[PDB]
Amino acid sequence: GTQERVQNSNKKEWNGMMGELLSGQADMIVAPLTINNERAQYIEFSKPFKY
Amino acid sequence: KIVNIGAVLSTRKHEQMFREAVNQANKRIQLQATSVTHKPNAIQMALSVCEDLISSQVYAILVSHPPTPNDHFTPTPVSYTAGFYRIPVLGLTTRMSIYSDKSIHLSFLRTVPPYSHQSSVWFEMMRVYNWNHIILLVSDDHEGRAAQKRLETLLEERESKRGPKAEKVLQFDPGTKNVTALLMEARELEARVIILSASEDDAATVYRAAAMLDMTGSGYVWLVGEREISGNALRYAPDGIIGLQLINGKNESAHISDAVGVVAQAVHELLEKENITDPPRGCVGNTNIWKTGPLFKRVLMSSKYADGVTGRVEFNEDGDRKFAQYSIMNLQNRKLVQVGIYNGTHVIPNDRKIIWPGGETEKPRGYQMSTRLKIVTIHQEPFVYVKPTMSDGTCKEEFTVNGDPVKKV
Amino acid sequence: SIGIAVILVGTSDEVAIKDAHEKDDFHHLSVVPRVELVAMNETDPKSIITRICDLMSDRKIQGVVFADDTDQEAIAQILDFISAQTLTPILGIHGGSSMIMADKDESSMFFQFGPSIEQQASVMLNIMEEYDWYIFSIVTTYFPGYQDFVNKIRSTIENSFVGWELEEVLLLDMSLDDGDSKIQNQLKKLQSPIILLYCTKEEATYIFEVANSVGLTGYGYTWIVPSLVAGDTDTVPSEFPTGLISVSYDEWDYGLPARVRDGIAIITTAASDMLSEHSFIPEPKSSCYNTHEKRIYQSNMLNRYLINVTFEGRDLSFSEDGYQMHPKLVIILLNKERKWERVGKWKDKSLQMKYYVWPRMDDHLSIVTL
Ligand SMILES: *[C@@H]1O[C@H](CO)[C@@H](O)[C@H](O)[C@H]1NC(C)=O
Ligand SMILES: *[C@@H]1O[C@H](CO)[C@@H](O)[C@H](O)[C@H]1NC(C)=O
Ligand SMILES: *[C@@H]1O[C@H](CO)[C@@H](O)[C@H](O)[C@H]1NC(C)=O
Repeated sequence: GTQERVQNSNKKEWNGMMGELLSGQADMIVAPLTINNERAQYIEFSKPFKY
Repeated sequence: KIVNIGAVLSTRKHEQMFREAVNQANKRIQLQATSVTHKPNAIQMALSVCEDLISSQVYAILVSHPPTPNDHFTPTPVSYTAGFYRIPVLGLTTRMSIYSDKSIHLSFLRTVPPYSHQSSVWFEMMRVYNWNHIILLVSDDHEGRAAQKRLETLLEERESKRGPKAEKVLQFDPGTKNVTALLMEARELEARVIILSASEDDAATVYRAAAMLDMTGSGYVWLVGEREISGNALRYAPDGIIGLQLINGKNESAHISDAVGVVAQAVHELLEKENITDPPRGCVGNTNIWKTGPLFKRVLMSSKYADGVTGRVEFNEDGDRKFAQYSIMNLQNRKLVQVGIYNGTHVIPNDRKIIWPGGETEKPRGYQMSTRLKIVTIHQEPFVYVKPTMSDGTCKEEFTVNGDPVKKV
Repeated sequence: SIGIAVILVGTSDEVAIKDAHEKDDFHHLSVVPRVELVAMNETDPKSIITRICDLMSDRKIQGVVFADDTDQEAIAQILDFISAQTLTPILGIHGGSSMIMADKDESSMFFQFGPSIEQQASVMLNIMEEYDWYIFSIVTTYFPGYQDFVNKIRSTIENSFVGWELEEVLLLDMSLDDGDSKIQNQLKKLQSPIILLYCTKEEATYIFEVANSVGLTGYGYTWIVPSLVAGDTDTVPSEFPTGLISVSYDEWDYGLPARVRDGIAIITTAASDMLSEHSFIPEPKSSCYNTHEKRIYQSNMLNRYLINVTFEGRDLSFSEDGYQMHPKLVIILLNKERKWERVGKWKDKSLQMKYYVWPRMDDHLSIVTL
């Protein structure tokens, strides 16, 4: 999951499983998820569990 | 000199009332009264606008609601028509927020506030009862869109318990019949305080399906604007619903008088200014703008009427009412009541006691944490093995080198 | 046997138009459309309404075009409401009509030949292309449509590959008088060699006065604006720095009866595709007074076909806004004299100039390599 513009409008939404979390399909992402600025904008990350 | 003003109304009584009002304000630069009825077609009225303006060389025209309930267009033509010459127009009962715009209606200032701000007030009822979580339920339309814009700006105005933080907005579709789908997503969520703002006709469907949806019992809390209570909506509203009213609901003469007073207070400051060029009544002949158009509007934007029959009348940064008063009304056993009164930041409760749906007499927490959440997970090799089930439905249990059972959710 | 009204205001070769009315071949579809011209002066809206009422009531009108010659958009808006309270399509084919309103009714059926706002942003980026001005900065006039402009711009910049390096979008309006000082300050931070402007034919004069009052002159700059601050045959004060560039469409060689033929053809082919297959045809006994009771035949289908039409190879597919798919456009330039030389043609996402380099008004050197 990343971020991107859609429908040739000013809508920038989130494809992928991260986007799923954003919309209310589940409330925890337990999987090999990474960490970076964009994602850390609006999602809370646990302390890192594997380096 | 002598300046002329006009208005369009639907009662000869208020016509004579406006005539008396200008006769009285004459004590405060002579003013000439002109008035016209309305018609059951925008055609004749769109004719009447110049048919009377050219006759009068008006300097401002007053307008209110006709007997039409919706009347989404009855303040349309008369507005931009005068806009053709930058003729500042004043309205009374124009709530439908289209006219809120500056562009399409550069020639419009209203008396009451439009539904936007009566949504905006809910911030304080949230602040008092320490509520935090809200489901926003609006219809898909320009009106609802404006409601969203206003409320989102309001909540965002928190740059500093986090207070409130909205967690869903449902693009309810206008005019529909089947609803329950959205209501399902509503039920599954973790909150109870819902805020519904929609047509005065479809809240009936909403209440019907919701009572059928059983999401209207205890623990639930509602709020609405104005149109959601009256009409046949009242005939389907569950108890405990909280509603909001304006302090000057339908009182023509009141606003008429306040208006002629404030426009006198304006013209007295007008006529003592330089370069005052009369807007010509030659809409047929002339085709340009009396600079005393936007000039008139720029000068209007500074007045502060002392006190009217509706108290202090002040205008916002966009040309609409500022600081009105509201009655925090309620529904109690199919008997509407009053409970509180809002003005400014003052939110005064009163004698009678509030009730909440289901008969509870507490201020419920608005939300209880769930305990059955969902989980997402990708298919990645050493972290998440994916394997088909056994024929029995489960999958076969194995052992590691240590021989232990391997968990296989 | 449909009726089609064609009105004019101002001076025009009326006889040539009435002649070019019979320019095409309408042989293979039963329409037999009637025509009726009318001239008039520029008196008032009431004249307009009275006239359109008389026409629609008289000749069983089922579609109207309109042209003019001034710089007034309010009239356009008026016609919009007309198409609102009147279920017939209207085509603002030329003149001050074709100026673009902010929006339309969800029910009105009015259209106008001209570029969108997005079309203009797109083509001016395509012109930022050929000549490699890769850095710019933009400024606006607080006409409310500007938000769409800047947003479309940015959301076309962020994606692509080429090195778009924009800088410091600025927003100014001294609508409150005597804020001009603020203007003269806020414009001092425009370091880019290319500036972009969305303004009004009125303000731009003063704006350029203040611009030269800061130093932005034809020595090392170049400006771009959309048609909405220009008039081809029209003239402009001297405050416009020479060499200004902008964009319009092919008025200079299309603003003529052929547009009228285009409109008649499009209404005809719509009437043929939609009403024949559906075998019905909405033909109101067209009142103008007492029309609130006439909406019994909701249009609801002319739109459902008024957008997918063609003729003479030229595609006229219409987008929901009120613009077309793609009209032929032109790019023009301020010359030494106050004249707009036709510089570049444009069509079908393709740009075509008449140069390989920008004539300029010394530290600018050729350089060879291998
Ligand atoms: C709405 O649709 C659902 C199925 O989607 C159906 O079970 C229900 O009876 C319908 N109710 C109404 C009021 O349309
Ligand atoms: C309107 O309000 C005034 C005072 O605010 C009062 O005298 C008058 O009776 C009211 N009329 C109606 C119809 O509410
Ligand atoms: C337009 O019409 C043509 C021919 O009638 C048809 O092939 C095409 O699919 C239509 N397109 C739309 C979008 O209606």
